[PDB]
Amino acid sequence: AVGRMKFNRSLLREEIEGSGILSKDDIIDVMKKLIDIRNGKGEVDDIDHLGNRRIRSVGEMAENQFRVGLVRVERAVKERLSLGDLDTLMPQDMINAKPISAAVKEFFGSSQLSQFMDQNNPLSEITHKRRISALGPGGLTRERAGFEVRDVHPTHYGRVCPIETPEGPNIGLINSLSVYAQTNEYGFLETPYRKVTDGVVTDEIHYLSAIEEGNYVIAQANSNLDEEGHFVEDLVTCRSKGESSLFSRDQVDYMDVSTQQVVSVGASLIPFLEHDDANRALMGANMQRQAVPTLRADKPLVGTGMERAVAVDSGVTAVAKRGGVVQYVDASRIVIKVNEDEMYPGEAGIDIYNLTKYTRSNQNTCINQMPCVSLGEPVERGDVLADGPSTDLGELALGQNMRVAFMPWNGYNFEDSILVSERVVQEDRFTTIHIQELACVSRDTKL
Amino acid sequence: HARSTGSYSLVTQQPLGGKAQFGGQRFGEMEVWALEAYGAAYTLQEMLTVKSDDVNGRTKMYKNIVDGNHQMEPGMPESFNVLLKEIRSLGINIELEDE
Amino acid sequence: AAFRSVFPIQSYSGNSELQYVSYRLGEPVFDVQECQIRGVTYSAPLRVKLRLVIYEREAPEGTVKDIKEQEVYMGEIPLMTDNGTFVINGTERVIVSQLH
Amino acid sequence: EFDAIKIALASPDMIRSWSFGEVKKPETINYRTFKPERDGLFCARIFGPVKDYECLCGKYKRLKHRGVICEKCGVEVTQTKVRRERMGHIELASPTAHIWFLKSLPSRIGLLLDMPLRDIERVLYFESYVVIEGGMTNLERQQILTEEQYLDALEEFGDEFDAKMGAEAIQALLKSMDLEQECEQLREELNETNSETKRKKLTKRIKLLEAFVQSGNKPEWMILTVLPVLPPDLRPLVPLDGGRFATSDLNDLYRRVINRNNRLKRLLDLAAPDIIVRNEKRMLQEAVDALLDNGRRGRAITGSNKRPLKSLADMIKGKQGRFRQNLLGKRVDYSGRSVITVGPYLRLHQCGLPKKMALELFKPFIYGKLELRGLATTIKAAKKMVEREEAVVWDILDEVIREHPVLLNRAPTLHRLGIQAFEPVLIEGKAIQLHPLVCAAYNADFDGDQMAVHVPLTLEAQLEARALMMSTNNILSPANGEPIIVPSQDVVLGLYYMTRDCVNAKGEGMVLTGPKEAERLYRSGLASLHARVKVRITEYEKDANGELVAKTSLKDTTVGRAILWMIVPKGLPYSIVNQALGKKAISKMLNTCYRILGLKPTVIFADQIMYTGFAYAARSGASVGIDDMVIPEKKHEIISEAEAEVAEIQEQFQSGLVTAGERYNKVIDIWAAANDRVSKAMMDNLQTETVINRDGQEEKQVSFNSIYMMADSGARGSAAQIRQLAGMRGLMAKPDGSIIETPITANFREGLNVLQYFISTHGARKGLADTALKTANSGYLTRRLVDVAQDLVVTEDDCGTHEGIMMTPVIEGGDVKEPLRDRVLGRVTAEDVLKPGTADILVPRNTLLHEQWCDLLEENSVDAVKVRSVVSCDTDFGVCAHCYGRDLARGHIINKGEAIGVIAAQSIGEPGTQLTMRSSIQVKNKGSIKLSNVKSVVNSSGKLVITSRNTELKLIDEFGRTKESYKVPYGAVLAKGDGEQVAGGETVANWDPTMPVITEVSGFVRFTDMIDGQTITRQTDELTGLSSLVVLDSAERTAGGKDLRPALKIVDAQGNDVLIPGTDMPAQYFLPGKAIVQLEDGVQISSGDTLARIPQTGGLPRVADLFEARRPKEPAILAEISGIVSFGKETKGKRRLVITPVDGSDPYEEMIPKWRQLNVFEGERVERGDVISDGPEAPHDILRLRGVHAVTRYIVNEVQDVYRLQGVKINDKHIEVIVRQMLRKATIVNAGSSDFLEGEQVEYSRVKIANRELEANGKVGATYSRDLLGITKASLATESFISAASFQETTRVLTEAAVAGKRDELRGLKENVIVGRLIPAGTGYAYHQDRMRRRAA
Amino acid sequence: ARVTVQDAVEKIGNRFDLVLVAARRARQ
DNA sequence: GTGACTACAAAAAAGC
RNA sequence: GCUUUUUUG
DNA sequence: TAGTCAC
Ligand SMILES: [Mg+2]
Ligand SMILES: [Zn+2]
Ligand SMILES: [Zn+2]
Repeated sequence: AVGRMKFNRSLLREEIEGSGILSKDDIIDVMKKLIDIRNGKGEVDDIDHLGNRRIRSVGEMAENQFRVGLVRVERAVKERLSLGDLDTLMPQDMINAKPISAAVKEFFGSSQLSQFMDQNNPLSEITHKRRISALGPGGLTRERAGFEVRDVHPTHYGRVCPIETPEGPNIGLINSLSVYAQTNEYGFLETPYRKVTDGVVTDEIHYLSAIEEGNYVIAQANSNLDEEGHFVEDLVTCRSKGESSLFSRDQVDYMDVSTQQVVSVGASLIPFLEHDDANRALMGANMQRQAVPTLRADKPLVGTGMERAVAVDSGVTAVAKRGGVVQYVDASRIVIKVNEDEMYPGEAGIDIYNLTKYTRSNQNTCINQMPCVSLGEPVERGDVLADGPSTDLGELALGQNMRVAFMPWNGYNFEDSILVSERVVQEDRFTTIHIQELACVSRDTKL
Repeated sequence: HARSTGSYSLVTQQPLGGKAQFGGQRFGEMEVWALEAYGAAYTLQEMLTVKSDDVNGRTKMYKNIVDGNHQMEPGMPESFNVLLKEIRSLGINIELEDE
Repeated sequence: AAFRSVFPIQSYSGNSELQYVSYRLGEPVFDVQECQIRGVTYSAPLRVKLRLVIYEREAPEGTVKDIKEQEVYMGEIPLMTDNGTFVINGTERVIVSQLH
Repeated sequence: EFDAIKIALASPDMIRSWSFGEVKKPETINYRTFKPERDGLFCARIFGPVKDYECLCGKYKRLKHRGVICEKCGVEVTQTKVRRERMGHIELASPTAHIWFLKSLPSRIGLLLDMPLRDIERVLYFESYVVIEGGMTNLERQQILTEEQYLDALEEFGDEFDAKMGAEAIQALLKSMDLEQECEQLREELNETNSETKRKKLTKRIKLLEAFVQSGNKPEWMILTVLPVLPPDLRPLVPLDGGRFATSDLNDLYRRVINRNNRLKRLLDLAAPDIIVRNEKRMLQEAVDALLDNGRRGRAITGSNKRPLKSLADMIKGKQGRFRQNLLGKRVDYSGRSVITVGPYLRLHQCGLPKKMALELFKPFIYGKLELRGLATTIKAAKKMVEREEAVVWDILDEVIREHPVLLNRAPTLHRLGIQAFEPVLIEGKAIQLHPLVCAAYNADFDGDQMAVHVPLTLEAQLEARALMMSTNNILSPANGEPIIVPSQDVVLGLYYMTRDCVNAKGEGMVLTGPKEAERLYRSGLASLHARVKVRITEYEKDANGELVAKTSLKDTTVGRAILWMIVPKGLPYSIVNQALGKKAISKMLNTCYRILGLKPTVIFADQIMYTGFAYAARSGASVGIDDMVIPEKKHEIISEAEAEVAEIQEQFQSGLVTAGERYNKVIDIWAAANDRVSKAMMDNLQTETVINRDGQEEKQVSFNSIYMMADSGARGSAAQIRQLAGMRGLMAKPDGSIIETPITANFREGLNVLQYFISTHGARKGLADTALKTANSGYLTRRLVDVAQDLVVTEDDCGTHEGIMMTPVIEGGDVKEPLRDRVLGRVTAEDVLKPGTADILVPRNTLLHEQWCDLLEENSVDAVKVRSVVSCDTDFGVCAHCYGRDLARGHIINKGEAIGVIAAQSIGEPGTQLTMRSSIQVKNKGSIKLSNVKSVVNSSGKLVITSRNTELKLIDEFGRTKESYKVPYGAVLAKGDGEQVAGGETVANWDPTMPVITEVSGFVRFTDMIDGQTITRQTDELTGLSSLVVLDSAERTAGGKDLRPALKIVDAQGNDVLIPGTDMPAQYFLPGKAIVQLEDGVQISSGDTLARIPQTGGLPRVADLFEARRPKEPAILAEISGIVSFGKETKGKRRLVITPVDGSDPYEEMIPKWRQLNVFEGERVERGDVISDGPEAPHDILRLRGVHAVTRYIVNEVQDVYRLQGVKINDKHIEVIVRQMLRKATIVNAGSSDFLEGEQVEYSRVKIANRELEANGKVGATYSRDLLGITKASLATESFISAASFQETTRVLTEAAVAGKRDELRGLKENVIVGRLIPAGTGYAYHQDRMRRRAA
Repeated sequence: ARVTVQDAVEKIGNRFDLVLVAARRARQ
């Protein structure tokens, strides 16, 4: 039906609904439109535009696999019922679940798209959960991938990250989505904006998809409003169809919500991104991903403000699910005396938190939680009380803070090498811990 | 990752792979080209013969190096002979016409 | 909806019709912690109710009886952890959304 | 042990000689035991002993009966490795056809009989009958037959009727028939033949048979009747658990075929009827087919779980085939891999090593070292003590390291500088420590790339490593000309800071007694590093032959320059370092020393440069700070006006006065202008920032901005980066390639709008995607380049040839962008140099032009010379040294043996990474105008107008030097004359970008020979306001009217068709299509007056297509003949075009398109090799009509121009040598040795003719024509069959090599690699020559 | 110790004969 | 014009 | 062990 | 998938 609606929209139809099958008149209109295009009536489409690109999350993928298993068992059971017992049979024995179970299990556990999670860094795992791939069973091969799909469509602004992108044979195919971008129930990409009536910004938010971006004009967040939308000058920059120009104040009607919805969550932690080249931004984001935790993380001297949100939103850290005050603290478990109003009648228990300790990751790095609170102090519902790996006080922290001097020195920093004092290694500010796993089996042969 | 001598694969009489399970360093062919480009010939001969695929020489050199000798075996590679046999297997008359 | 796509099942000429009725999800057999401890999928069972209706042979659409097999064991389905991920055997994996 | 290989078919008797017995049963094992049968397939009696020095029964035990047979088991009591090679044979009851000649697409059997193979298969499997002259009057020997017809002929003749069956009958036929009368009859037929489709078939057949009769093989032997059996060691049969075996596919097919033989034997043992004889014979036929090649004809595996099995091809063909992977690309021991870092304290011939890698690599040498000293007793004791890290291990290892160089290479070994050698210096850590300077060769940044360490073993390898792969020896560029030890990234800034001049500082104006105490002043901190002091130094000059005379004087300089003079070596003038030294200069510096002092002084000079550069860069200190770079205030203000002006253009577009496209051009141009203005402003601000007063008044000087040193010294960055950092970032283009109209007004230091940032992203993503995708296609290119140029080993010094033409500096229209002096540098002269002084010879011939004669040319104004070229070297499968040139690896001439092809391929392919994938003439210099192809006539204005379309003008220096060169398009008026001394900035020729056609004789224009309206259309256009003449074509005008090729009749005052007097023709000029003439009728037109006016890629693809010589879309057609051109007719398609040569082949025409412009007319006196149309040209015609040397300068021009566009230089020797191998084939014009026209080796034909001429004097031999071939096709058609069998279609090459008796001489390189024998390129080449000279000589 | 063979190159120069003769001398 | 035959690394995992 | 697939540089 | 010679 989404395909049906897209088809009807492409043919300038009037309906939204439709059948799951074609009909003669539809193909007839297809020839008519193609011939008119050949004559020069209308214009060709563009696959790179987001309106023609859709995201299939876990939902419809699992639905597809489950339906395939369903029909696979259904043909057999229907045939057996037709040719078999009539009244002295139970549905349970004739029905089967092993083929469907095996199919969904293999789809979940082994696929070109079922990725393997990275655990080395909370930022790494968050940006891996946000990943979007044009690969896998339904995408396209590297050999047959055109050059244009590597490139950046002018409508990517605000939906997919123009920076976070791996380097190698597959570049521009694995870009992740921006921070504010949220999916639309039809599967398109939608981002927030702010309506403007004449010259005053509507505080209410307004979600906008890719296609409706075409017929509107949208300004930039850096535009300065006096007190209620009064722009600094009535001639301001804007954008209508992938182009920039100076437009009148009444010309524009939408505001972008903020400045961050252009960049990804992974790349929004780089401070002062406004001054370096795009390529260095790419590399910086990648080495941000590939960080490894230290034994005692330290707060970043210069940050971007998303540290709190990225730490709390990812579940690696332990957060106070229910408000109250702390009753007992331990290095391993946390007891929280819930507030009398926070609890609901009947269930009068108090909060328990069994923190994890050093356990193997998917990259042999170490995960633990040192409790970062004390006794007899307030806590709030949905507040951090335990800090996991590479974080502190609910703020992200991946490396350390060094004192640095930009100075050529006897060639030991000839091209890109680094000089390190004995002091940094002596106080152990970078020394990490890794966990290895060894497994031994016991088979039985003839001897 | 470093390797001197140890186990070899069953399928081919060559050292193992990867850092784990006692592997060895890979020698491509771009650098074969480059070694060709120099006057370097003896090193290429020795490496293709005794370092990787030889079994008789592999132990022979190892016994040769321990007693202070580093002299090769000035003869045709053994794999050439069996290779020759294969062409002689079909119907083909092949021989070293000039000795 | 996936059931509704295969909701009506009818014989060839046996006048026996199998239809979906209801579904519910059982509780996970093991919690996540032991799932990575032992190496099993953090899964949940599928329980479904099926109704079989049979008419008199060579007679109009008048059923004889309703065979109700409820809560049918319908395989196992992985449950997403609250963190937003799965575990296949003992290792944590995520499904990246595909763009097509 | 040998130096050549011959391959051919085998005879049954010598096949048995190969064998050592006859095998009877497939019994490879007996149950209840594990002993192969002495009469089975794994016959130890014929394969050899099962256990070392032991017979099958073991009655002889390893001391008393070694090497002798046993009485019980008929096997010699010897070692078991003979079993690895000992082999037998099987005798076939009935002969069978070797199916490869069956299964090859150019089937040898069918080509030999010229009769199809489909019936051959039928008769082979006994489905059709073959006659053997069944009747003397009805049919022939080679007709198929049916049993029903066989019965009919039996009743018909019977007595003379005889017709056997199958492969035995075919072999009887082949043996009965000869090939001599075949060869003479085919020679007679092809001599008098007209058919072309069968001509090629017949030529191939006659060639095959005439080679076969000379080969000596027998066709009957081709139909094998005895089959050899392989030694059992090759087929893996391990006894599995429960008495099972590995079931080698070889054993499956052996058992199958031997069972078929046994069944046929039993069938023939009772005189069985022929009804079952056919069945068993056919089945044995498929059995032998499956064994020899299964899956090709019947696909009858029948020995596996429905899967293909290794019969024979899997051991030859397929990636599992061990040839091209198991001798090309594999693992190796005695090697390690690790990360690299910077060792800025090491001499240039050293490298570091972590201790763990050291001990792991050398522990075999360690055991020998310990046991020789006797400290260890057993091998286990040595292993355990070295594992326990004793005290003696460290110093003994340090002893054994001292002379044992190791090899280092980055992963993508792009060229010969990829792999080097060093002496290890053991250190602590876990990373490889490299010299900084050599790090420029590997292109190995320190971003964490890994390098691999190898180690040679034998004394020969170690000595060769010391002699060749020391970093010292490999200094100059193998690519073109320069040291690869150019001072590296950091040292250059240190040198620049060393040598500056501040207007005033501490310690200025005094004098210093020398460089010795000069640093004393600086070290005490009493004088500035740079000052204005006066010091006296003593140097030497190489003016004395072998002596360095010392001279001294007082020279004004700075303190730092004295510090540098402290370490500069002896024989160099002081003026070379008097200037503010930069990156390019210091590089040149090294070159000078390398051309004066040698090698060791240069290398110690390089090490001193490194040490001083690092020391005084660290001591100096130069960071980058926010206030270090400064933005000009004017910039914003400046671009403000630009912004304003943009709005102005908008209003012109707002008014509708202008369209967007011209508005688009206007805005992009004004933005570019504003960018230029602001960039100039900020350069101006930075360059002269420093204004320091000296003794009162303030006075400016060169700036001391840290960025300004860091860039102006050229260590890093360029003008573009510095412009980006402060000024206008510029305007980027939208991804389709067109430039977006809004430049990014802000710079990096200031803020950025996110949209500006967003816009700039895809510009970077485009380039990054290009760099990502380039690493595959470019590398593969080099592969195609190496296979064609694989061998090309120089073999003899001089063949005495003296060919080549005029190696001259190409002038590129404007200023010439390369001189002669570098172009001929390193090339050896072919002809004697005649100084332009009336036979006052300056350089004798056969002399190397290194520098001295090169230094003798500039003062002699020599501007045109020729040198020997490898294309003009007529040896046999080699190159002459005095025809090759000077190898760039070492300053001396190329030695004997050093491979050239591989070096050339690598040098050509290395810059692929930097190789991206996607009206009038105004003189500018002073000289006298010079015109080539002078065809001009005085116009009505008294000046000169050309009438030759290929006219070309040049400007010559007053010293005889060419300075300019310009094409003169047809019908361009000349505002000057030849030889008139005119300075620059003066136009001399004028024309239009539509083209004019102009008369040659004066008089009226009596417009006859055209039909008004039909031929010429009197288009009275409103714009011109007159009834002009339009000579439309046949399709444009009326076809019936346009059936005479109208020509205007220019007449004199007498109204007559005036002729060029007696010489050529009347004034009739064939007016072409759309010949727009503005005259109406009968207006006087002088000679040379207008008649009409016709209204007329990426680097990597360019290189790749040029090396393939693939034809372009529009081949600019050429007049391959002389004479006077005419015009043909019009056909259903493109217009015919006939020519009228003044002699020779008068009736010549061609199929010429008419839609595209044809700047050719009747009055064109065509000559030998002049282009007809315009545009791209294929190499084929240029080669086949205007000589080989024409292309030689063509491909080199194109590729070197491309690389120069990319700013990369490679010496012209490398690019053209592959041409000498690219141009490796030819066709035969006149017969006498070959048949008529086969394309074969040109060098082979030349050597055949040259020897023939003295032997059979007077014979024409074979006049030929040297054609070209794509490098891919050149690889396919290589003479060496082994090279072909390496990587493609192994089946055929074996077939037509064996039947034709191919004898490979191993003249190549890859063939020597494939068989495992030593390569005869480097020290191997000396080895073989020494082996040949001593042994068998 | 020794690293440069420029003397041999300039007197008996051939990168192969000298290394081969050194090899056969050192084989003893 | 169309058809048979032919050709740079480390790590995670499936299928025998 | 081998074949293949994936992630990372 | 991209390249080759034959019917
Ligand atoms: Mg590195
Ligand atoms: Zn015996
Ligand atoms: Zn020569």
